[PDB]
Amino acid sequence: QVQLVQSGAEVKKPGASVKVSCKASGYIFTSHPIHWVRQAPGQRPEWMGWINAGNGNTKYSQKFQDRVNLTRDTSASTVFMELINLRFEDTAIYYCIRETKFDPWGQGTLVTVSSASTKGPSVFPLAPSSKSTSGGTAALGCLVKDYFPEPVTVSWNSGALTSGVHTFPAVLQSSGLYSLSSVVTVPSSSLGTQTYICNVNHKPSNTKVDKRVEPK
Amino acid sequence: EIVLTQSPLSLPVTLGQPASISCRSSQDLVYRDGITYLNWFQQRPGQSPRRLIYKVSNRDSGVPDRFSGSGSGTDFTLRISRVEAEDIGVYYCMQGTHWPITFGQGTRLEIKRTVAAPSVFIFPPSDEQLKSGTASVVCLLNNFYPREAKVQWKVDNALQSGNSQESVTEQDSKDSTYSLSSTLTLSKADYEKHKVYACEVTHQGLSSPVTKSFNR
Repeated sequence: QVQLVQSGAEVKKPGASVKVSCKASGYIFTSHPIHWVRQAPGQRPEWMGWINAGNGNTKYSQKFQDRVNLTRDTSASTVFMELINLRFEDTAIYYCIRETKFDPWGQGTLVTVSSASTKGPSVFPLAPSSKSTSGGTAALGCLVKDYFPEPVTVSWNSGALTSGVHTFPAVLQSSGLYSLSSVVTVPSSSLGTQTYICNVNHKPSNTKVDKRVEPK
Repeated sequence: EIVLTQSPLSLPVTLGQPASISCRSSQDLVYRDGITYLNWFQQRPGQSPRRLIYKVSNRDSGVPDRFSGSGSGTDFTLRISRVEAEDIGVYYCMQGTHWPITFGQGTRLEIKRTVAAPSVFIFPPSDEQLKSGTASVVCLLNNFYPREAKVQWKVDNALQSGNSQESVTEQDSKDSTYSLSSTLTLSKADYEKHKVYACEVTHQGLSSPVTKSFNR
């Protein structure tokens, strides 16, 4: 019920601006103020600002004054975070939090400040065979190659398949592009009966792919 | 401005054994009835943080008895009676005495369990990728402990070095294991000048190395 849903990841060029959404549901929006906290890679989470969802009154951090704009859409029960003059240190995961009992935190929005071109991923099957089978268990997956920037959300059989699933953290390549693999342990008996699909979503690039991984 | 500092920054703790995390401030305690506004958060893998302790020692709703909070003025503690496998994550102390709201760096709590040897599986390149001119060979290591493992790639008896990318998942909450992916990346040209492709795996759980190979 009580949840805060954030917008998707954005790649932005230096100097530019980012606007992040945060929709409230399972309570009255105006009733509770929102808080914004970012976490830059390997840094402390940093508090950016506060907003009263009721009357729109704000309070910023000295670091974020005159760079951050906290607005609203009360009919939409959405609160906004606008950050201008994007510097390289602003590449962080941004969180919106309801004030009372500091719960719930939103899922976060990864913002990547880079000059590089956005690249959608190419999805390849990690197909099962005898060489990837141990005692009536076959391994299979997807290889989500060369994408920019992070993140890439991966799922199986439209999130109905969870057991055995290992989605690996991404790795930056020589080409400054990312790779990822998602694997799943299934019984060898299901290959040829159950379809295994892996649903890859890369929102900065607006790429969504469903890849049938079959034995060969 | 109020700088919070968490003493063990990484903490490997055995199942059933006790754990502690420290937080050093610059005197938390508002004028109002001597309430110290120190809170503890838990960020579990693939999840946004969740507040455990509030007001130094007060457990949030649904928090187990094993979690304890202590402290006065500048030195605070988070103590875990006996660690459970679901306790894997990063822990942040946060103060809300004076604005700006400030946080600790984080403390990654690892778990120590018994040795489990990994299941090895090897994936030959997909023909779809081979049509795009490149060949990736993936070697999967599944549900092992400890995290420490060694994957050697041997192309036609030549030991590869540098042209591989390993990636380890976060520790499992359910069984405290790890899964690792190793990707050896060749070009369709280099990939077709050879025949034998093998990944040799070495780990504490193994009495001898596990080699898993294939021919084209």
